[PDB]
Amino acid sequence: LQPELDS
Amino acid sequence: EGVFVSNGTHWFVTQRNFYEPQIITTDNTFVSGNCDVVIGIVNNTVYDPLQPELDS
Amino acid sequence: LQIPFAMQMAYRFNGIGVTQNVLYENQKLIANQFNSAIGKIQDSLSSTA
Ligand SMILES: *[C@@H]1O[C@H](CO)[C@@H](O[C@@H]2O[C@H](CO)[C@@H](O)[C@H](O)[C@H]2NC(C)=O)[C@H](O)[C@H]1NC(C)=O
Ligand SMILES: *[C@@H]1O[C@H](CO)[C@@H](O[C@@H]2O[C@H](CO)[C@@H](O)[C@H](O)[C@H]2NC(C)=O)[C@H](O)[C@H]1NC(C)=O
Ligand SMILES: *[C@@H]1O[C@H](CO)[C@@H](O)[C@H](O)[C@H]1NC(C)=O
Repeated sequence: LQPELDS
Repeated sequence: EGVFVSNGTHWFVTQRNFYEPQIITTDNTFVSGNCDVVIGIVNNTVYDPLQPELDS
Repeated sequence: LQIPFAMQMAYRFNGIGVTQNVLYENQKLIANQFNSAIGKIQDSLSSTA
């Protein structure tokens, strides 16, 4: 989930 | 995992054969139906890991 | 260890690979099938030695 944390 | 239990103040999930309570979450529980159908159902929170992190 | 009987059957359903909510959503119907099948055994045994 960490690489998705742009938002 | 196993079984819902309460110590009289808090609800936990635990494994069936060795008492080891954990908090109730979207990850150790799954949904079916709605609250009207089940016999002997009770009310509690179920914690979500995701939202409080994705808020920041 | 004491355990409520509608919980014991939910674990026995889980043991045959049927998801335990399949019991709770149908508990009264399941109990009526069990009670009816018990009834048929009295009749069956009463019919012939
Ligand atoms: C039921 O279990 C919970 C968690 O172990 C207990 O809640 C804690 O209670 C102590 C005081 O006794 C507090 O200092 C903690 O902050 C509480 N933790 C939480 C997460 O609320 C509760 O006391 C237990 N109840 C009984 C009757 O044993
Ligand atoms: C669980 O929580 C719900 C509300 O989230 C409770 O439902 C209400 O209960 C009262 C009294 O039975 C009814 O008048 C309301 O119409 C109910 N509202 C809804 C939306 O159904 C429920 O009683 C709680 N159950 C327990 C065992 O605490
Ligand atoms: C358990 O029995 C009590 C009466 O002793 C009754 O009030 C209660 O509703 C029953 N609960 C369940 C889940 O069967």
